Amino acid sequence: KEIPDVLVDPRTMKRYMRGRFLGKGGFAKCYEITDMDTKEVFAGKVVPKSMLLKPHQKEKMSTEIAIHKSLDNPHVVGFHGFFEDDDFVYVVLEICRRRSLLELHKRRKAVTEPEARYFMRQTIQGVQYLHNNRVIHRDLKLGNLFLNDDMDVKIGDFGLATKIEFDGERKKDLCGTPNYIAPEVLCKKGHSFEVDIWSLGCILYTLLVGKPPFETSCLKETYIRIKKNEYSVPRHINPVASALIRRMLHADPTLRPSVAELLTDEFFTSGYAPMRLPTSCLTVPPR
Ligand SMILES: Cc1cc(NC(=O)/N=c2/[nH]cc(CCNc3cc(Nc4nc[nH]n4)ncn3)s2)c(C(F)(F)F)o1
Repeated sequence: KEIPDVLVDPRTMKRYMRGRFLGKGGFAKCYEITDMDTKEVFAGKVVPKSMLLKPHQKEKMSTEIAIHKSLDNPHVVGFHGFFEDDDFVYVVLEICRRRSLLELHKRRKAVTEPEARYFMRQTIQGVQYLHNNRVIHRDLKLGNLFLNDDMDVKIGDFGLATKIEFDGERKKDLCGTPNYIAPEVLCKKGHSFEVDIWSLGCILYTLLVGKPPFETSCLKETYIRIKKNEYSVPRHINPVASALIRRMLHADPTLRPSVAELLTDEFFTSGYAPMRLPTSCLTVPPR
């Protein structure tokens, strides 16, 4: 099963040139694809049909596509259409040439406070859009906060995302394991929007501290920490930032801030918050 050099779609009839390998993940292998007619560049995911054999698996993908397709926001990875042949399912996405915030984190460790403000602010703006459109991401993590050439955060990977249709709805079934799971999801207690705030709490912690708040070698232990709400923000951290984190990681989902409330927090309003970040931030702190 060799992947074709040119990717044509039966519907829209646009010919995509497959270029440089961008990376892989699970069953999918991503490539830089160029539209041969306009020269517009996209990220094309090529997933073999032998990976989507179960109708159960094809259900998770078709739910994901529907949620992602409907999104249009400068802080969410674009979904520019999907198609297939007799071997592969092709997904055309917005290009993010600067890897994810995870790669930044592993190279940088604890980032400077102004950078956290920048990254979180853009991430929250994206999450607000999702929430306003009744979408819960459910799997927010550093590896899903993509960066483009302009160091702009783009939220992606909606494989665990769900839509709510009525007020006060509480989701119970989750098909898959998130990275920073909220306590209510572990205890099958029923969950809504506030699980995304929890994840963001972990994200901010991780950026500022340099290590995840519930990081352990053992997985079983990690879940205990989450359930018991066992974590400590080092005393070194700004009181204002540590205050925000503690609220964002409240055991009670209803005592966590809402998305709208995050932007107006003292953490974003008091200290220095840059509007742009250089690509140097991938490797070294900004001078
Ligand atoms: C198997 C699968 C996954 C999936 N979803 C999905 O890819 N979602 C995304 N959200 C954001 C993404 C950012 C892609 N953009 C990039 C990626 C990149 N490199 C890279 N990405 C993974 N590996 N290497 N380099 C540059 N830009 S991909 C679906 C669908 F759409 F069918 F439901 O199926």
